[PDB]
Amino acid sequence: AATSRPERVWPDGVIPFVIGGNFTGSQRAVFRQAMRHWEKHTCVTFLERTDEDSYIVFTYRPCGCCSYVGRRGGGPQAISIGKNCDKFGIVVHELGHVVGFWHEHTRPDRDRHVSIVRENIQPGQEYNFLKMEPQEVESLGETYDFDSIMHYARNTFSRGIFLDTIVPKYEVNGVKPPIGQRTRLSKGDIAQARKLYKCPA
Ligand SMILES: COc1ccc(S(=O)(=O)N(Cc2ccc3c(c2)OCO3)[C@H](Cc2cccs2)C(=O)NO)cc1
Ligand SMILES: [Zn+2]
Ligand SMILES: [Zn+2]
Repeated sequence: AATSRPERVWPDGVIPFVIGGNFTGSQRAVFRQAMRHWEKHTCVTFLERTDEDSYIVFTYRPCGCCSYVGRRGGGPQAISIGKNCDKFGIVVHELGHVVGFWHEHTRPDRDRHVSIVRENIQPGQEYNFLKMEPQEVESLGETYDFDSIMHYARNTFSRGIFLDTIVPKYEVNGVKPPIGQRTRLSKGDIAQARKLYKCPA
């Protein structure tokens, strides 16, 4: 679900950042690990902010919606970390939003790939599952990525742990593909990010 908006691509892949106070050294290490992970697989770079108008601010706040997707023009944007959403994989995901990705399951073509089980969604949270409008996403010729760091789990925003809100429609290597990994950038995330930022081969 890569943004179609050219203004939302960070020029030259350069993303200035500020780490807010109140973070422990341990937490700051995770932020650096997450940023270096992006840097090591793509041409995106993170720079300590000096006088740039647009930059990201690691902010210590309760977990939940919402992040700005891509570069916000004319002011900073928060990347929010809380007690229960501070691990490497979650920060990598949030940096996915920063660079310009919406949630994978909201791709305009997602109905070919997953079913949404509406009756299992937490009332009021259905907006989490609405497709991006077709003009808001340019997938850059890349197929739907079940392994994406940006993909929800099977039971995200569900009425219960054992009730699925998202069910892949078909088998890959004999089984329905697992979704919602928060280990690392997928092969798909990297290929697509490289296209989005026009990274040198
Ligand atoms: C429409 O935009 C948003 C943006 C952010 C959020 S969120 O609540 O902050 N959250 C949803 C989430 C929780 C658990 C998950 C999941 C997605 O996938 C695997 O398991 C995550 C961050 C969090 C992790 C744990 C608690 S909150 C997210 O998508 N951030 O971008 C919700 C909606
Ligand atoms: Zn997210
Ligand atoms: Zn993708």
